[PDB]
Formats: sequence, structure tokens, C-alpha cells
Amino acid sequence: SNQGNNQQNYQQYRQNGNQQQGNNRYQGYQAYNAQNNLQGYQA
Amino acid sequence: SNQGNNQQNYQQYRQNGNQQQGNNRYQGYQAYNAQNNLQGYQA
Amino acid sequence: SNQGNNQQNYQQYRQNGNQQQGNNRYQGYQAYNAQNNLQGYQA
Amino acid sequence: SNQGNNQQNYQQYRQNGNQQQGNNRYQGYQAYNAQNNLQGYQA
Amino acid sequence: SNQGNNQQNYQQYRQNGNQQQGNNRYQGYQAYNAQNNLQGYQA
Repeated sequence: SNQGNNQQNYQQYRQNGNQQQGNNRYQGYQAYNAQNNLQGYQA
Repeated sequence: SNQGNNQQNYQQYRQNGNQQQGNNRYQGYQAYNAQNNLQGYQA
Repeated sequence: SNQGNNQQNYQQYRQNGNQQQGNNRYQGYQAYNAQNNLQGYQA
Repeated sequence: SNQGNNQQNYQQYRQNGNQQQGNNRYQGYQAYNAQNNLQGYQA
Repeated sequence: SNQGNNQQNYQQYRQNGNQQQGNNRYQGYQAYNAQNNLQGYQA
């Protein structure tokens, strides 16, 4: 929840990578481009 | 939760890499570009 | 949780690398560009 | 948790490398650029 | 947890390298640039 006051640029460029608890299987691709953009996964 | 007051640039550029607890399998690609951007995984 | 008061630039550029507890398998790529950006993994 | 008061630049540029406890396998690439950026892994 | 009071520049530029306990295998690249940046691993 956003319950704060006075904060400028709060977590402005924060990035959180993979979080897994338990017995989980993840295969996939997540990409965000905010603007020539090459984001490429070629397994 | 955001329950704070007076904080400027709180965790502005924070990055958290992989967090796994248990028996988890992750294969994947996560990329964010905020702006020529080459982000490339060529396994 | 963010329960603090008066902190400027709290963890502004903090980076946390891989954290694994248990029996976990991770193969992947995580990249964030905040701005010519070349971030490249060519295994 | 952030439960502190009066701290300026708390852990402003802190970096935590790999932490593994148990039987874990990690292969991957984590890079953050906050600004010509060349971050390259060419195994 | 951050449960402190009065600390300025607490661990401002602290760096923690690899920590492994048990039977773990890590191959990878972690780089953070906060600003021409060349960070290069060419095994």
C-alpha cells in the first residue's frame, strides 16, 4: 500500500528479480522498453 | 508497505537479484530499458 | 516495510546479488538500463 | 524492515555478491546501469 | 533489519563478495555502474 507522505522519486528505478518460495518451475521472458530496442533471448 | 515520511530518492536505483528458497527451477530472461539498447542473452 | 523517518538517499544505489537457500537451479539473465547500452551475455 | 530514524545515505552504494546455502546451482548474468555502457559476459 | 538511530553514511560503500556454505556451484557475472563504463568478463 502507498501510505506515505513527502517522498520524491520513491523507488523510481527499482528492479526486483526472480522470487520463488517452495517448489516452482518458471521458464519465460519478461521485457519492458520505455523510450532501436533489441531485447533478445535466443536459447 | 510504504509507511514512511520525509524520504527523498528512497531506494531510487535499487536492484535485487535472484531469491530462491526451497526446490525451485528458474530459466528465463528479465530486462528493463528506460531511455540504441542491446540487451542480449544468446545461450 | 518502509517504516522510517528522515532518511535521504536510503539504499539509493544498493545492489543485491544471487540469494539461494535449499536445492535451487537458476539459469537466466537480469539487466536494467536507466539512462548506447550494451548489456550482453553470450555463453 | 526500515525501522530507523536520522540515517543519511544509509547503505547508499552497498553491493552484496552471491549468497548460497545448501545445494544450489546458479548460472547467469545480473547487470544494472544507472547513468556508453558496456557490461559484457562472453564465456 | 534497520533498527538504528543517528548513523550517517552507515555502510555507505560496503561490498560483500561471494558467500557459499555447503555444496554450491556458481558461474556468473554481477556488475553495477552508477554514474564511459567498461565492465567486462571475457573468459
